[PDB]
Amino acid sequence: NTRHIAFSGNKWEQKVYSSHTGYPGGFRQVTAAQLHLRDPVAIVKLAIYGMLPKNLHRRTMMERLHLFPDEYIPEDILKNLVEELPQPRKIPKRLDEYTQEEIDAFPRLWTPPEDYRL
Amino acid sequence: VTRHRRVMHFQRQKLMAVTEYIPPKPAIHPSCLPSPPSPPQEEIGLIRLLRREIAAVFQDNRMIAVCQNVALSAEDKLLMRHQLRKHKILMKVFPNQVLKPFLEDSKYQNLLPLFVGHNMLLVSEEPKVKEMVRILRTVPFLPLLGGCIDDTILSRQGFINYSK
Amino acid sequence: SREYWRRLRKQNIWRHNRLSKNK
Amino acid sequence: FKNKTVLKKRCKDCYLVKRRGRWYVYCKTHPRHKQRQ
Amino acid sequence: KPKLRFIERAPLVPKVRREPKNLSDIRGPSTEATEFTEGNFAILALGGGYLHWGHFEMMRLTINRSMDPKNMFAIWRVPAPFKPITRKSVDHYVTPVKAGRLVVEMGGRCEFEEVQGFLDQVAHKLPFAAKAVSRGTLEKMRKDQEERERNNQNPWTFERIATANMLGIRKVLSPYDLTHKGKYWGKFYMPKRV
Amino acid sequence: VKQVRVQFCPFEKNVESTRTFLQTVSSEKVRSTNLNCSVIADVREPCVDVLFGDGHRLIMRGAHLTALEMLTAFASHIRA
Amino acid sequence: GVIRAIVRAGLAMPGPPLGPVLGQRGVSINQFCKEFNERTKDIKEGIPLPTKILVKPDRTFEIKIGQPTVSYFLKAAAGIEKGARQTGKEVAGLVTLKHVYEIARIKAQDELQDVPLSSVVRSIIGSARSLGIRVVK
Amino acid sequence: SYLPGYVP
Amino acid sequence: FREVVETTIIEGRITATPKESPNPPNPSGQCPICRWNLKHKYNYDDVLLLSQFIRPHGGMLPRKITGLCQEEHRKIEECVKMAHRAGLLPNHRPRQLNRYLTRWAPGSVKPIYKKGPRWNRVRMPVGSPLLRDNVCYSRTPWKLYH
Amino acid sequence: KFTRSRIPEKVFQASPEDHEKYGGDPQNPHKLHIVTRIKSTRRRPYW
Amino acid sequence: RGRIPGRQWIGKHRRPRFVSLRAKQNMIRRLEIEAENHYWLSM
RNA sequence: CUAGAGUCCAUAUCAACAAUAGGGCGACCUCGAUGGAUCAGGACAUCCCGAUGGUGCAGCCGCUAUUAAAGGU
RNA sequence: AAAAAUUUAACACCCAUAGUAGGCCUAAAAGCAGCCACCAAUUAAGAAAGCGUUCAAGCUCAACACAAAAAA
Ligand code: FES
Ligand SMILES: [Mg+2]
Ligand SMILES: [Mg+2]
Ligand SMILES: [Zn+2]
Repeated sequence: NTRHIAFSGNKWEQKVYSSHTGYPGGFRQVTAAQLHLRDPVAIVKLAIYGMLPKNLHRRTMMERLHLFPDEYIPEDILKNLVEELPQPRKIPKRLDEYTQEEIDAFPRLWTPPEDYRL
Repeated sequence: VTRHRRVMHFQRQKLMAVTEYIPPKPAIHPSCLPSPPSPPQEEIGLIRLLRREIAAVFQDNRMIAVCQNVALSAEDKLLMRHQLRKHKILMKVFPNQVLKPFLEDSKYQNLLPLFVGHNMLLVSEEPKVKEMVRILRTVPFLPLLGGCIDDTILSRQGFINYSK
Repeated sequence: SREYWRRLRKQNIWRHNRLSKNK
Repeated sequence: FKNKTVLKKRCKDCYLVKRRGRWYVYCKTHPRHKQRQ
Repeated sequence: KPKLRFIERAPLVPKVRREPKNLSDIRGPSTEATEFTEGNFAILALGGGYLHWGHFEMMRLTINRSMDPKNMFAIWRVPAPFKPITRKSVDHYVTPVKAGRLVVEMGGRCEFEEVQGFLDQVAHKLPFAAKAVSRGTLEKMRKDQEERERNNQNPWTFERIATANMLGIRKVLSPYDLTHKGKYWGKFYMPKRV
Repeated sequence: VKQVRVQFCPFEKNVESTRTFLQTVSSEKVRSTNLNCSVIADVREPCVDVLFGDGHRLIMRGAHLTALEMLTAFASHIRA
Repeated sequence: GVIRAIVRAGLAMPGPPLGPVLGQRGVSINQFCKEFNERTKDIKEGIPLPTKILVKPDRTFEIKIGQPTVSYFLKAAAGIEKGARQTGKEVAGLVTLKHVYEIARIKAQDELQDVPLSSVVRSIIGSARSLGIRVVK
Repeated sequence: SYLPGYVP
Repeated sequence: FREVVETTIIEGRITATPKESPNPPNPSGQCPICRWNLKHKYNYDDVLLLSQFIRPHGGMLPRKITGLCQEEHRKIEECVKMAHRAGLLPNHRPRQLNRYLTRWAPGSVKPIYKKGPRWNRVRMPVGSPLLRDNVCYSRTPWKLYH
Repeated sequence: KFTRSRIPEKVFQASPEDHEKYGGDPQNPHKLHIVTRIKSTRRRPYW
Repeated sequence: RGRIPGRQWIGKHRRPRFVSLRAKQNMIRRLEIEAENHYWLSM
């Protein structure tokens, strides 16, 4: 589910990823939204690369990293899994997902006027 | 003494940062504390002056009528006063915000619902309803709200029933 | 009295008139 | 439009709004009053 | 005479006699012309600087045009340009100004707001920081600043350290800071600092 | 717009929404546009009636209402 | 419309002061110089008069007239032909209270629909204060 | 039903 | 509340206004939220608190009607628009990247192309500066600029 | 110019607030001192 | 990009420097130590 | 900043006295070997081409502003 | 000893008659070309604070009511 990652704040349209092909006039800068649309797994791949140690081992370490945009995982890869790590950020609950038990548990805070159109 | 802000030494910079002012912080933001009771305001000269002439108008003259001074040009208002002046009718208007207390504590509290927005008070002696309903017959957009015929509260049809 | 406050109101507009000189 | 770091309303009909992360002065009676910071 | 007197460019008779040394006329608080004399509204110098003749003639063309002799008057508080400036090949006189100096004084049968309207416009065009000030705003500003030292919750202040040589910090502090109290730095001055 | 009529008894409550309505529509500032228009006020249940020359009818009972929406609803039907 | 101004009784067709001025208003130039002359001689002529002509689209003239202005009609009673210059210390006219007692009764007809008599005398004396006259007794 | 220090 | 109905006949009816809870823990307060000891104990995640001050279509109630703290009404305004564009209020719609803690509108921010040096580097803000006073259970203060 | 420092005599007055804060008795001053250098002598004046 | 004219730590246009949280924490704890020293030297 | 030009009119355009920002004399390295041709890389503070506001923009021409360096000069 | 902070502009609603173009100077300049005085009708209105007219006309206000950035 690397396609469904979330950025805090406006990092989708503020953060950019600049690369150079080496030819004259070859400087290219694209934003996170453009990169994610073009490549759903590029964001996670680049984030890990910058945090890995900057030595010859980094290339070998990335060979043990596997990314998949959607819930589909290959059968061979899924067959050798051992442990599912917990998600770091707790997913906020939408307003509709709250059940009736907790909605009425939360008390009201104000008295609405009777004759207000709303 | 320079013109380029005279970049500061690191040791001096730390000294200024440590010795920065710290305002005192209350335990409870005063704004969310049961506010102190509001101080009553002194009554101005106008309020006492209007009340005594409001009382004098209310007692000296028999006819007190309720109307609304709808949006009208000054010339039309002036002639409306003139057409009332031909039959010894005098026109007086008072601020409504101050009429509310003067009416509720007296016997005439039944006229509170009439006085909400713009109001016109028609005051005359020896009332004769036939003449000024004719003057309001030629003007379709000026309605008679009500009034009292010698402390007898009546609606518009009550004024009309007295006319004939 | 009534004439005292009418003069007082005349002073207030006089004050506002001066305050709008540099407006 | 004209670039002005400080926006001033040159008539009573100039309405000031924030559009595209930028304060704008818009006018209809006098289109020359339009401003942009 | 409710108008600004003509100010000459260069002293008619050069009187270059200097009372002390140089470069010390911009740093430190002003010692003269600090209170209000025969006036109610003035402009306060929130920092040191030099006043060139163009600034003086600037005072003329922005104050007198927005002036009425009938109900308003103004006069000079800073002296005429007497300190010259040497100019080597790749001249003119200026008035030294310290922080807290009063540049011009105004008054009459008028309120602060009307005088504020044009005074602030002039205030923003001096080389140093300045702002319009009245006989009430100045004392209010001074009392507000004085209140700061009493409600301050910081146990450590500039005077408690510089005078006592707390951290051996007088090595990096000038001897002039025993009186500047850390609120003054070069030609600048920060009222916001305690 | 041909004829507008207002009917209200000021002696009860909830008549203030339509009482202030008169001070806006029954003004020469807006009546000058249609000099031949008709404005009549009779006093008896607050309610106003609006008649159009095309044949459209309008009934606006401002008991549980306010003047601001009454003014806006009047403007919407001007297009018709 | 309303074009309220002052009309000189002696002059009927001033020309440039009145011809081109109301030319854009769309009024009959010759209408003024015929009927106004009859209204000129009903009372003492040679005094300025107000105007009450209302301009209608159908090109009609209805001019009302009451009492003359307050400049000449007051200054003539004090025997002064030119108004004061300083108007604060310079003064050459004197009028008594009895003099005003007949100067305000006629004026209180340009409905000036005020009922009380004090409302008329107070207005002119305030106007008289601006002019260079003295109020005697 | 709620103590003075209650917090929803 | 009162609703208008059009069929020309129009009408207004009153239907089942909600009621305030009868026992506020901290009385003597002129404030809806600053009466339940909730001054610095809510965030953009709390939809239940935020949903009580919004129009059905996603707007905000005026201050004079709710009587909130002047500075807190700003916080409620800022928090609600954060939740609306975070997908937390899907039923209050007007008339695809998932985000959270978004201070500004997504379609009104210019991407940074030449970030500054190590001493003058432009920062991409997260959260809101109005929530500084919110309580923190970690001694590291909120990082409002990433 | 950087010279020696003349510490004001007002600094060394033990107010009653400091007495119970540090636990010292003005009536019975301590007999001896314990001194421990906790800063480098380098980057400091020769005196 | 990001050149500093002259040298980094000396010159008219130096590299700007700011204090940190622990930089303050170290200064106060040193100030408190002398406050103990100031009191014990007064008897 | 709004004195002053622009018939009127600060702000279509121009602009005084001033103020605030940004751009690239010293002897620190080297005393033991400028023009044109050709090829051009880059910035935009845009000469031309493009999109869009204002105008003392009727239309053609113009003036001023915003954005745009893919291409040409 | 030793880790930088910081994100900035909505806003009144309604209303207006009148001694009169207040006098002087001005071709005429009226609340607003300039000057001298600045009262006063009316519930409530400056002998006028701004635009506007050759000058008038026309409008609002006052009054009653309700804090920037750009180079290879
Ligand atoms: S009193 Fe606390 S929210 Fe207003
Ligand atoms: Mg270098
Ligand atoms: Mg460009
Ligand atoms: Zn405009």
